[PDB]
Amino acid sequence: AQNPNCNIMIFHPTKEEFNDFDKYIAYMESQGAHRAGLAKIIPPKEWKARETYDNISEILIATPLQQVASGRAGVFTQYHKKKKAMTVGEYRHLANSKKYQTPPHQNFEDLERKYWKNRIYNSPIYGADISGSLFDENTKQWNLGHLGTIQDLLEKECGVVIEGVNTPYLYFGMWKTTFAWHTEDMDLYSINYLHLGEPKTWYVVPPEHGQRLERLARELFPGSSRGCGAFLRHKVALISPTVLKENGIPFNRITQEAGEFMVTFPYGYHAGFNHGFNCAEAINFATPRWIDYGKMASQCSCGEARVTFSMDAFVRILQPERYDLWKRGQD
Ligand SMILES: O=C(O)CNC(=O)C(=O)O
Ligand SMILES: [Mg+2]
Ligand code: NI
Ligand SMILES: [Zn+2]
Repeated sequence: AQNPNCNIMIFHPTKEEFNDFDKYIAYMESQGAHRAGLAKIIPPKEWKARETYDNISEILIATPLQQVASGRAGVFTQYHKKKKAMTVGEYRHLANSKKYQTPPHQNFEDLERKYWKNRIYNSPIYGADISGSLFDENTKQWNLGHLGTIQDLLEKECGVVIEGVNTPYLYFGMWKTTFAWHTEDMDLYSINYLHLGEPKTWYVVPPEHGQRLERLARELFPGSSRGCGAFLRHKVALISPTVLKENGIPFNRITQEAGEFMVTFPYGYHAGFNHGFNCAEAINFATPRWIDYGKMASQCSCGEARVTFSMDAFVRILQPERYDLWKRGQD
């Protein structure tokens, strides 16, 4: 079995190997990359996403989200308070202000220590979940707006044509902005490109051990767990590396820098934080190997998770027994 310890693998494809996206994902899996739940891909030196980032300041962040924490430093939830619209130039100035800017630090490990010590005492503002793309239309390799769609993959594997679309999303971050522990909708893959700015630190649980994280989460968030049998779908719970280690939960960590891709694999729980002002692009995708994960994915039906239009067909076709309950939670 390749990668039996489930380490995060880093890949350096050549420009030739960068042509065929599906083929390279399959290659990484042949080497055991998916066992970690997360892989890093460093593009060949010849590649670029676009020419420059000098002209992005007029993008609008219609609903910036202030991420307010509750709990203790290593075990907390966050809620999202909606703020007034602002441009990317305005948001960048805010991120760099004395109130929000990254503190002085020695290295990534020192900043990680500071994050986990102090995160709860601040409420950073995240420009998350903005439909759009920063890839140039002329970029032919690993362009996240030109990937094969998940509806086409389902149709190719299973023969059923379905409605829905699959487009990317932009994320503008600042120091301490946080993504809570989650797997993707329908336990899909994700791919995330860090276009510019400061790093993003990731934590990940191997897919074969995801249920260990779920059991800990039920213990640590006992009210939330009574409320919903899949409350990590709400995407609000944080647990620190120290608490994971105290409870024997297998996990790994890595820091993504500008110009690098990360891939999350089906049922790979992940969480993390941004180091300072940055911009990432991400999208979900599928492969043949996903279909069995999609069929078995948990679902939230309590009302909280509320998701896109395109998840309806995935539940309907892959999980017909669960469909009526899930759709009620949508309504
Ligand atoms: O960057 C973020 O805030 C969150 N991203 C992801 O969870 C992802 O790419 O799968
Ligand atoms: Mg602009
Ligand atoms: Ni994700
Ligand atoms: Zn729920």
